[PDB]
Amino acid sequence: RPTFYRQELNKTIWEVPERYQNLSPVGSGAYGSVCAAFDTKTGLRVAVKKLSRPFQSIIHAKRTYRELRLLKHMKHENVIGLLDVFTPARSLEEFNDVYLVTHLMGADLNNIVKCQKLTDDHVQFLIYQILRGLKYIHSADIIHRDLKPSNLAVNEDCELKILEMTGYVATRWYRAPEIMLNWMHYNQTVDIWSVGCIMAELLTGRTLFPGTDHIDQLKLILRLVGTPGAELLKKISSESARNYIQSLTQMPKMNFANVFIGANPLAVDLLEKMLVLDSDKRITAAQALAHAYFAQYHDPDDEPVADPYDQSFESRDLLIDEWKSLTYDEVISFVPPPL
Ligand SMILES: CN(C)c1cc(-c2ccncc2)c(-c2ccccc2)nn1
Ligand SMILES: Fc1ccc(-c2n[nH]cc2-c2ccncc2)cc1
Ligand SMILES: [Zn+2]
Repeated sequence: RPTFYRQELNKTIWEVPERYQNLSPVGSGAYGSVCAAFDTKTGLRVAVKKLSRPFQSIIHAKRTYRELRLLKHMKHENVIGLLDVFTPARSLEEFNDVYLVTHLMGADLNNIVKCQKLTDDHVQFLIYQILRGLKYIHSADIIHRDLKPSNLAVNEDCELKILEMTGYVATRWYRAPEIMLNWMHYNQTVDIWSVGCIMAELLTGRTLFPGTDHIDQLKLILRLVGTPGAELLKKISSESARNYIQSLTQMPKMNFANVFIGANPLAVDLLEKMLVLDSDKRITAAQALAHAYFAQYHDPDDEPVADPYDQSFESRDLLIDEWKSLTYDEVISFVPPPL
C-alpha cells in the first residue's frame, strides 16, 4: 500500500497517493471532480477523477460499479482507459471514496470547433478516430448512448478519445430520433446518428439540430431527413407516435448537397448514410470506416475489436452494500497496463 497525503481543492478534499503531485482542478460536474496531476512513477501528466457520492443511492452505487467495470475493460487508443484506480480506505468497512486515473487530455471537441473552423483534413482524422473507437465499443455489445462533443477528449496532437434529476440536460442536439420517440429497442446505430450530427457541426461550424425541447428537436430533424416513409412507419408500435408523425406536416427529404454546400462530396455522401431516420438502414461504424472519405487513414488490420464484455450485472437487483463490495473487489483486483 502506498502513502496518501491530504489536501483541500475547491470545496472537495483529496486523499491520493504520493506518486501524484501538483494536483490542479481542471473540471467538475455531476459525475465528479477531475484534477490534473503529475505522476512521478511514469512521468506522465494524468487526470484524477474523484467520484461524488459514489454510494449515496442504489443508482449511484450501481453506476459507480458500471463505470469501473467499463473503464477496466476498454483498452483502445481512441477510448479512455484506466491507468490506476485507488481508495484511501484500508478495508471494506471504511470504503467511501473512489478515484480514477487516466492520461490527461487537455481539451474536448467543443473547445476546438468554437475556437477554429476545421479544415476537411482535420474532420477526416477526427471522425475516423471516433468511428475507430466506436467499432471497438460496439464490438463488445456496448452502446455509448450519449455521444456529444464534450464527451470527446482531444489533445494538441489531435489525438481523440471517447469518454434522478442530477445532471439533467433539457435537449440533446446529438440524440437519435428513435430515442426522442422513446423507442425501447434502439440499437448501436444510435451512436452513428450522433457522429453524423458531430461531423456536420465540424463541417459547417453550426449545430445541426439545435432544438429547444424534445418536440422541437424532432421537428428540426424531420425538416432535413424528411418525414418517415411507409417502411419506417410500419415499424412504429406506439400509436401515440405513429398518429403524431402522420398528423404532422409531411416534410420531404432535403438534398444534402444543397444543405452542406461547398463541403467535400465524399463527406456529404457519408452524412447521408449516417443521418438516416430508419436505424435499420443506418451505416455501422465498421462500414463507415471503409467509406472512401477515410481513404488516407483506413487500415483494416489496425481497427481492432474488443474482448467479450460481461454485462450480466446490468439486470441485477442488489443492495447498496453489495454493489459497494463488488466495486471494492474491482479496485483491489485492478492490475495496471504495462508502461
Ligand atoms: C465529463 N468529462 C469531461 C470528463 C473528463 C475526464 C478527463 C479525462 C482525461 N483528461 C481530462 C479529463 C474524465 C476522467 C475520467 C477518468 C479519469 C479521469 C478523468 N471524466 N469526465
Ligand atoms: F420520426 C421517427 C424517428 C425515428 C424513427 C425510428 N427510426 N428507427 C427506429 C425508429 C422507431 C421509433 C419509434 N418506435 C419504433 C421505431 C421513426 C420515426
Ligand atoms: Zn444522483
